[PDB]
Amino acid sequence: MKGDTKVINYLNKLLGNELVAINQYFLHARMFKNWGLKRLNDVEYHESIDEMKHADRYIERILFLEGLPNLQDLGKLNIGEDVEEMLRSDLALELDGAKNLREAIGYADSVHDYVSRDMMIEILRDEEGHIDWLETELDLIQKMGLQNYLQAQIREEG
Amino acid sequence: MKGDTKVINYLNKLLGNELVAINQYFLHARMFKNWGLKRLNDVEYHESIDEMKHADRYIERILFLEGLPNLQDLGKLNIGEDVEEMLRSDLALELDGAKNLREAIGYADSVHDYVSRDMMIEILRDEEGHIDWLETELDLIQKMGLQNYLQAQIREEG
Amino acid sequence: MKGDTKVINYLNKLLGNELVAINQYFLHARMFKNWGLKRLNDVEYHESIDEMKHADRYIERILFLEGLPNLQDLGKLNIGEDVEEMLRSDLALELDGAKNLREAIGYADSVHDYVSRDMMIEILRDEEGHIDWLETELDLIQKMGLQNYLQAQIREEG
Amino acid sequence: MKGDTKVINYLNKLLGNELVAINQYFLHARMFKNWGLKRLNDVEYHESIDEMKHADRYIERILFLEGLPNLQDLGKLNIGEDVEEMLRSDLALELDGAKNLREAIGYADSVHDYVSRDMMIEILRDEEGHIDWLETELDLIQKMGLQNYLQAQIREEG
Amino acid sequence: MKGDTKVINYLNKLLGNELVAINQYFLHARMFKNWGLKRLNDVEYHESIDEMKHADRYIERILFLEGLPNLQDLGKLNIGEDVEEMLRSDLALELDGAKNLREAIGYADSVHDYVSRDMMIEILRDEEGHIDWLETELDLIQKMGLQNYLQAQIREEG
Amino acid sequence: MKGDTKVINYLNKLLGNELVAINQYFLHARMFKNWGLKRLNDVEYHESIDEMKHADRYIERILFLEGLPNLQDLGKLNIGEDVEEMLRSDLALELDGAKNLREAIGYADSVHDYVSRDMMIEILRDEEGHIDWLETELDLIQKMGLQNYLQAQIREEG
Amino acid sequence: MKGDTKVINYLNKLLGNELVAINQYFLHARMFKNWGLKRLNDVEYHESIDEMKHADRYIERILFLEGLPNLQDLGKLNIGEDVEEMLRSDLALELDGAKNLREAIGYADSVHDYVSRDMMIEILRDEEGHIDWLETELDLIQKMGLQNYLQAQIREEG
Ligand code: HEM
Ligand code: HEM
Ligand code: HEM
Ligand SMILES: [Fe+2]
Ligand SMILES: [Fe+2]
Ligand SMILES: [Fe+2]
Ligand SMILES: [Fe+2]
Ligand SMILES: [Fe+2]
Ligand SMILES: [Fe+2]
Ligand SMILES: [Fe+2]
Ligand SMILES: [Zn+2]
Ligand SMILES: [Zn+2]
Ligand SMILES: [Zn+2]
Ligand SMILES: [Zn+2]
Ligand SMILES: [Zn+2]
Ligand SMILES: [Zn+2]
Ligand SMILES: [Zn+2]
Ligand SMILES: [Zn+2]
Ligand SMILES: [Zn+2]
Ligand SMILES: [Zn+2]
Ligand SMILES: [Zn+2]
Ligand SMILES: [Zn+2]
Ligand SMILES: [Zn+2]
Ligand SMILES: [Zn+2]
Repeated sequence: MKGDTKVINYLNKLLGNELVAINQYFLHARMFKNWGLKRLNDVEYHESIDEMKHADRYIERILFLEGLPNLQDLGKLNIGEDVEEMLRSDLALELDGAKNLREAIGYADSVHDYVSRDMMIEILRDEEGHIDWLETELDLIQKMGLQNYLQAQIREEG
Repeated sequence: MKGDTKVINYLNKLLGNELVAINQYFLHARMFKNWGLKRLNDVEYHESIDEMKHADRYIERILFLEGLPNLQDLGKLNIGEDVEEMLRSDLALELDGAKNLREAIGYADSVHDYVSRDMMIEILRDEEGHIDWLETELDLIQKMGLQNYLQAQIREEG
Repeated sequence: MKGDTKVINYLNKLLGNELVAINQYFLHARMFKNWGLKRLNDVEYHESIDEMKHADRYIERILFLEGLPNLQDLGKLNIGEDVEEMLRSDLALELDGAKNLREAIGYADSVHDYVSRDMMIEILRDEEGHIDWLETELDLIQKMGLQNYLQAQIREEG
Repeated sequence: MKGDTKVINYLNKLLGNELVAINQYFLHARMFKNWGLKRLNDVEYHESIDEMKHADRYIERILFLEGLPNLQDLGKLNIGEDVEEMLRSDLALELDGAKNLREAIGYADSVHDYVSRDMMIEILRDEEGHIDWLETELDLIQKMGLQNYLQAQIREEG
Repeated sequence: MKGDTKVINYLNKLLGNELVAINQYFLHARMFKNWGLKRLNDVEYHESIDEMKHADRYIERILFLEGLPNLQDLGKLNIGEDVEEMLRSDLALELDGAKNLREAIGYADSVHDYVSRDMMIEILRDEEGHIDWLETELDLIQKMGLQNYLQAQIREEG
Repeated sequence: MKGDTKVINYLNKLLGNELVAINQYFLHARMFKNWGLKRLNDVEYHESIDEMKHADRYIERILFLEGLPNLQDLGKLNIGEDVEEMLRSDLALELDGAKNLREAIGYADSVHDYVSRDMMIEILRDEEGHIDWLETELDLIQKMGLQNYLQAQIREEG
Repeated sequence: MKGDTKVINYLNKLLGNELVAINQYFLHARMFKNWGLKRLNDVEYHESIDEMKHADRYIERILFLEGLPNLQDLGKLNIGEDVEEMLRSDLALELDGAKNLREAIGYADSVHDYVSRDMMIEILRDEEGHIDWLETELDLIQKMGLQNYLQAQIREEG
């Protein structure tokens, strides 16, 4: 079913955000794993799978709407070298992606693509969950201090 | 444990090959799925997961060896517009990647990184399985003709 | 709870679309069944049940909003005499119904009937699934040819 | 128990036939497997195991009768390069072996080796089953055409 | 995937070794079985199945590499007439085959056929297990004497 | 089967490394256990069992190759008096042993003892896992501080 | 709890006996295993594990009593080249160790270390079980002769 061209472009831009997050979350996860921070590996890996699910939804939607998913262009990763820096980088990325989502959702409505909109609202709800987790962890670092925060990451949560 | 620098560079190059294959296999899978070619979606999606597992092994190995995994640079995807063209593109990509693997495996041996070598031989064995599947499908297209080949893809295999 | 009058009129128009689709899908299903095209019977019958579920939702919603569901007026069926013609007819009907849905969803929003809107977005998501299935089948007919396509319909899919 | 010398010679000749069939069926099976013709691999591999069971019976019988099983001499394989050619080659081989079996069974009777005869009649019954399968497949190739025949081989039968 | 020609020749030579061992182990097994030496039948039959598995791996590998498996040429069997002689003959054969394996493994490495090499190292590991079993049995014959050794073979081991 | 003499000498040297590690890991484990550091006892004890498994493989391999395993000579233990010192000592020992392994693996290849090589590559893979664990723990001590690190050891991990 | 210094020295001497027995029993076990003497491997390996358990008890006791377990010094192994010689060597070693145990048990009593004594009496009871097994086997060799004795070792006991 031929979709609106600018909806497809938005879907590809949002797909691009997901592709960056997939990689950045996955590297961050395995860095934490390497450092023995088991709990942070489990969550960040899970965040990565979440983004893969989001990318898959975009790809299938773009294809249904008869567009060409773009998996060739990869935006900038900002990896970071310590726990706080990497968590903040994930947060900045989530925030920019949520901004793009809000723009796309408004636009899909105005051209009556209510199912692309509905999909995107579900994804944004997931993103705000990701934002909440990052914000909470970053605040915990400050509240209990880094040494205590790191000790709390060495065992996986049941 | 500080690894050999050129082994790490090879691991990053091989990781780069996997990142291209992950995306190309995943798009191809969902294109087939869109077209109703259920069987080709299932296999290509599975090939994609295989490459993700390979990428994960590289990332963890690079990190152990104290290098920086590179997930920022993404080589060229060659998507293709019809079944044969997309299968051939996956094959060309596999063949180039197997070539790089052979070079890396020889080099790891000469610097005594026998566990990076061992990991890479396991991965190459998987790649040759991927090559075999692609070659077989492409030959089946020619042998039974495209119409019959397409009809054989519409139901998933048990 | 007294609903908006024009929302009720939209709900009745959309109900009318569903009543046409229920009958056209059901006849098409049993035509396919008669012809031994088991797989097409199963899917079209299922599409028919889907439309019945949609009609039921409209009826219950209209009644809640204190309107009179209209099951008396039945729009034009376009049955068709061969597989392709009947599938295209179902597609044209789905496309017109999706158009009406988009109009109604926009209008419900402007009068703040957010639950009629929410119901209608769910239904449209189902309709786009129906559209996708029809488009895919029609493309498969062209790609594998009619004889092969027909052979692929004689056994039901597990 | 000292057997008749010419019965032992017949048993060794029949053993020789089985050794050829074991190898030819096994190669043919893996050629089909390589080509993605899963169904033909399964049946030909099974035919190969059948011949191994036949060879085992001959070996044990020759030994009981106090002869020397001959596994050293291997007659001519005729492999063939395409499906029809390889199936016909298996058929020609089965037909020659059935001929030898008929001769041996007649002879065993005339020297009162009724248990060698009984074993050989069971084996011939199996061989005629193998002949029937080959003849049927070859006729199916002609009836549905090679392209359709090949498409029908790509999935294993439950 | 077109393999190296000399690797294919090595694979065919190694296949040839396996074909000899399959037959020699299988005859030896049924000779032992005839003699009531149940335990030696079970192990030698098992060794025979092992060699069949090895031959199958070679055949599939040669075919993947686009060569022609050679099951036509059968090297010399050395059957032997008593337990010690037959066990020694199996040992001499294993030793020659291990020698050929070592040569082939070195060569596959030098042309970067690391998966043929990997397969062959697995097979050699199995062969050294076969060598160990033969050497052990032969030493047991000398240590406990032949009469005691034979008595120990008449019941199968749980 | 008579092995290469220098391979046997390497196997005995590597066995010697394992015998040192068995004892040093086992004492370290029970020191941690005494101190109430349950988690460190469990892992170090497990590392000790791993080394015992490695020693067993060497012993069995040396014996197969017809050499004399040397369990008489025991190299220097470096026990250490506090957690960090003992973990570093285990690390230094692992690193020297990995060095010896790399040398032996290269040599086994050059004399075509591919199964001793294969065994040793498996063992080295295990050793690099041991190295990774030690490095990670030592870095955790510095990152969270010793007091927090010690508190994290008092309960065993599920 | 600060133990008596001479008790700790006795515990270390007894530990030293156990470390010799662990190694000698383990090598003897794998020599028997190599020779196909399955039953002797199972028992000697088990005796080895028993000594490991004894060593562990000493180590934990020494540490509790605030001494330094000595795993660095390893007394003389006497391996032996044939079954009888190796069994006698294990026996001589057990006998010397039982002698040391008797001395230590008497001394622990005189300084009121009744729990070290109690532990040591349990260990001595185990040692006398080991002595009994060795004496019995050695007498069986003489009674049934070596050839019969060896034949009786080739299958493991249920
Ligand atoms: C590029 C770096 C990536 C890495 C390292 C990676 C890694 C992984 C791993 C380890 C898994 C678990 C395998 C399993 O399902 O059992 C997984 C699952 C999955 N991946 Fe990826 N992936 C990557 C990118 C992608 C991309 C680009 C997509 C496309 C949208 C994708 C889609 C999926 C999906 C749909 C699953 C299955 C989710 C589930 O059911 O658990 N991944 N990935
Ligand atoms: C030529 C003399 C041979 C004899 C007498 C023989 C005999 C047997 C027998 C009795 C079996 C057990 C049947 C079963 O699987 O239940 C067997 C299994 C098998 N044979 Fe043969 N065989 C011979 C040669 C070969 C050859 C040349 C190949 C080709 C590589 C081969 C491949 C196999 C395989 C793959 C199995 C199944 C293994 C398993 O899963 O148990 N055999 N053979
Ligand atoms: C010298 C100091 C040693 C100590 C204190 C020690 C201690 C232990 C203990 C407590 C166990 C657990 C018992 C069980 O299996 O339930 C064990 C297991 C074992 N040990 Fe030792 N051991 C030592 C040396 C050795 C040596 C030199 C070897 C020879 C290679 C060895 C081989 C084994 C094996 C094969 C196991 C069984 C592993 C399993 O399946 O859990 N050990 N050891
Ligand atoms: Fe989630
Ligand atoms: Fe796979
Ligand atoms: Fe449905
Ligand atoms: Fe059969
Ligand atoms: Fe085996
Ligand atoms: Fe481990
Ligand atoms: Fe015991
Ligand atoms: Zn996302
Ligand atoms: Zn997110
Ligand atoms: Zn890969
Ligand atoms: Zn691949
Ligand atoms: Zn509907
Ligand atoms: Zn519909
Ligand atoms: Zn037969
Ligand atoms: Zn047959
Ligand atoms: Zn073999
Ligand atoms: Zn073998
Ligand atoms: Zn080790
Ligand atoms: Zn280690
Ligand atoms: Zn003891
Ligand atoms: Zn003892």
